[PDB]
Amino acid sequence: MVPISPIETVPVKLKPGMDGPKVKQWPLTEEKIKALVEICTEMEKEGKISKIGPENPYNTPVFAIWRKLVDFRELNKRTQDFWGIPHPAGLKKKKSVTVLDVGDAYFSVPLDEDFRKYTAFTIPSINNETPGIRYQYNVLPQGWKGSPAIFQSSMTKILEPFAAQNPDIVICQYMDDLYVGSDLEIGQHRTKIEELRQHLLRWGLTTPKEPPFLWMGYELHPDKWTVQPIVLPEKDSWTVNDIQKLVGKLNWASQIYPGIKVRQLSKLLRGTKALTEVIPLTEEAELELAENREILKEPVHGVYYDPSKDLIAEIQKQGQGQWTYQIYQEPFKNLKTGKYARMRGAHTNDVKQLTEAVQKITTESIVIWGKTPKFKLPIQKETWETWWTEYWQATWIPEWEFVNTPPLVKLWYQLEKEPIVGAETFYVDGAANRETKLGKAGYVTNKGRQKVVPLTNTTNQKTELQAIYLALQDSGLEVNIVTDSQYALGIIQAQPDKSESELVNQIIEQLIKKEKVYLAWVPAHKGIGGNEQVDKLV
Amino acid sequence: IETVPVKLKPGMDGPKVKQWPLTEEKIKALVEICTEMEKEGKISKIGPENPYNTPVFAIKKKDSTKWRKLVDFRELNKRTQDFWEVQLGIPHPAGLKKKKSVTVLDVGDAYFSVPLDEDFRKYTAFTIPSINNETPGIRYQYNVLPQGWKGSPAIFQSSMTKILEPFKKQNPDIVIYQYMDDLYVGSDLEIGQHRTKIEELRQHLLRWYELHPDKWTVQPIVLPEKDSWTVNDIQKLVGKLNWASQIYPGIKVRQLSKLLRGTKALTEVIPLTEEAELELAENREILKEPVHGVYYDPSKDLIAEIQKQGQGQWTYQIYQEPFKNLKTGKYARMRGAHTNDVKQLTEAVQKITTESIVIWGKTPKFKLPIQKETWETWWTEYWQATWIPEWEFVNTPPLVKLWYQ
Ligand SMILES: N#C/C=C/c1cc(Cl)cc(Oc2ccc(Cl)cc2OCCn2ccc(=O)[nH]c2=O)c1
Repeated sequence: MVPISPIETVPVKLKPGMDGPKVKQWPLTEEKIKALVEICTEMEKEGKISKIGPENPYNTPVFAIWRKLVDFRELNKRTQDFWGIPHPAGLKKKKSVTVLDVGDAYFSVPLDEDFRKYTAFTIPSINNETPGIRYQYNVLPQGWKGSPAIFQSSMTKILEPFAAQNPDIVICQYMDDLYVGSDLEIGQHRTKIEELRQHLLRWGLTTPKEPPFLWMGYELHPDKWTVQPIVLPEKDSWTVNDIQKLVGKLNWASQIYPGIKVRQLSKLLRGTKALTEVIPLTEEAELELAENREILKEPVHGVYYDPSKDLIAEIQKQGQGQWTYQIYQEPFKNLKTGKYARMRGAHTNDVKQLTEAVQKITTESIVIWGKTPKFKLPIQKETWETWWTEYWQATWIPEWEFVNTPPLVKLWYQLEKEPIVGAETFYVDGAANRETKLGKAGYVTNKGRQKVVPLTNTTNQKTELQAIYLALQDSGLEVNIVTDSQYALGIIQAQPDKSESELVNQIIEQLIKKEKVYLAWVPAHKGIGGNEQVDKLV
Repeated sequence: IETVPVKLKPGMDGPKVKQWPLTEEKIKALVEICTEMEKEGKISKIGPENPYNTPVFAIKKKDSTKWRKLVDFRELNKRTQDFWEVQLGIPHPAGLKKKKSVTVLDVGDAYFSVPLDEDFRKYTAFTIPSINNETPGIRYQYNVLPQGWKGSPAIFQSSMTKILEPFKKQNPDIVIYQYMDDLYVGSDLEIGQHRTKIEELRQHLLRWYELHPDKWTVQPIVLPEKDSWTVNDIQKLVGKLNWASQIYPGIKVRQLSKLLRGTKALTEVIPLTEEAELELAENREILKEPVHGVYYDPSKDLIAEIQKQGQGQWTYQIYQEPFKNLKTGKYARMRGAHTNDVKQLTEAVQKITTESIVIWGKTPKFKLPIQKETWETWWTEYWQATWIPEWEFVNTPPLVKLWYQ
């Protein structure tokens, strides 16, 4: 008998202030009992468990479904704390790839001997007329908190020397499986696979699927990858949870499939946490899911990664805070695709969203390929220059080039840095009464132009915006506007091209039509002339 | 050669912090470095029974193409017991900031001599990540004293005193301060004599960044001096004075605001009345005085605000309570940063943190004029410092921007 190489156990402790679990044993049928005895006998013969006695106060419950089901839930609570799936698009193209699933994974790894006593369980005897049979685990149990971690670390320790000795092959370790790629010849490859599993056999790990592999919701073929078929349920009556499932599946589909839109279906999920409900879809949402079905009509595939070629990311504006992207090496062959939705906010602009999307793609790419891709962006170099140079916040985009594929991200308006000569000066103000919600908004100018509009159901901030809006309406192509509102100045200096407030939107629409606009601020109630709080206080 | 027992603060478990994604080259550098440190016994591989993790990445220091290993110890540092010693909380050498020149040296290599308390080692655990999660990350822990941890200089304080004892009794006029892995040395000497003395000291360390705090002073609030004033000029002036009236007691804008009477075009010149000129003058006199009752509270957090002024110019204010300024400054420095905002900001944050270390002996909490996602993505690329400060993000544009330019 050639001795199998010893696997050093991992020291395990419970949480401080706790002693090993004590829980009773539920009544089981004679069938289940006999089955469990049958299993435990040969398990003891194999050395996976050992018989114990009254000296062990600790007990965990066990059922049978034959398959022995051990419940470690309380031990899981009592066990200490122990220390992302690989994306197919990141996997490098290899001439040969072999999958190996270790047989009896956890049972091939010895448990810490001092921790074994806490793994105890009791098989109830027939008619409860005798003390139930006592057992404990000598190896890593199924359902234990610390089994996957210990098993994985053990596997790594065992695998390490073989990898260094075989640099011409590459080994990936996920959970219970190994995936070995190589560019060698199929003969040499198979040979090194046999060598690998023999090397594993030295430590007593048993190894036996052929392409295409169905793995973690993916289909991995030799030259390409895609996802597994997506099932979108057709229902005339939907629910909340169903929209959760739907949005989940669509998000999953959007990695390979371009053009997936989850927004309209996502808007229905605000104010959720109710499992059941019936919600209608807007024509926007109906046509959204329909267009999604149209995209899912025919299969799309991604390719694998080649380190010798550049990594390229291209972004399109999809409209309504939606952005889509493709990551690829050579034209028309995508590594993968994706999407970005704008953050929740009152005001926004395209440039900011594009920036955010770029950050997202950058982080994801760094995860997957370990590098930042070169970007193709639907924005002119000059636009980006003007933007980042005049923007109050610090901002940056990694190396990128302009691709002309409308709609192009643009700057819709630009405020002047200095007062304009020859332009009419509009001193604006607005105010409201908190109790009656009655207010006024208007302006007076240097040419004598004046206006005051009364308003119902309004607030100070709304009238402050309204005043500026009025100044924009009644003025020429070049205008100087003076305001005391820090709120309005704060909104406009953020440079939104879109807002959820219609008043702000209209202001933007006015700014777009202007040649030159200079927006100046003054303190309120300082006796500054032309700024009339008295006209709007009446 | 003998480990000193160290624990955490009461009711605090060791740090568990997610390791952020790293680029391939940085992962390579970290692998090589950590292998070298493993062969030197400085670190050792650990098993799954260690739940704790602290982030790690790789940088490149000034004038060096060699990758350095940077651990981010902030969480461990705040979870590490507040370190008081037999030194009784050594008071900050306030003479350091008053020095003609201060040189910063990296003494971190010395920390690898002293072994770390065996019980505490598990809290120093970190992970070298793998690309695309293809393999489990490589886990280590520090056997010796790790660089970046706050307990390291404290533990090494006695030894360092024993090492620097001859130098301090030789030329007592040289002030020495120690923060983290960095050793700051003040001198009134000449840059040549300064550099030779620095080589002398570094070789003195061997057998066992040039700063000029004298050129860094405090700056006042100044108002324009014009022969002719437009309506816009006076509006801005009034706004700035109204803002400054929060800082200074006797600022009065009424006679200046009086000039703004009626509705005039912004670019129209308004002659100043005698009363308005007098008011402006009195305001200047008020602005020339220092600020009333401004003191440094060691028990309070330092707060740094930064504004982007454009054209590579940045302004900053270090304070404890609003409108009481402990320090103010403007970083215009241009090195290689011309087209990159985030790089400029990163360098600025580093400089401000350094000056904070020199003046108060501790780092402030930054409020950064940048979106969280952008900064969090790019900041580790431009970071050459061995320490890291705390920061937050201001997404509403400040009006005070042009009041600091
Ligand atoms: N189940 C399961 C497998 C799952 C699985 C999971 C992972 Cl993380 C990797 C894997 O295979 C690979 C293993 C090692 C390398 Cl260097 C590349 C691979 O390329 C993958 C690309 N590829 C994929 C299949 C094929 O035939 N040829 C090929 O080059 C397989």
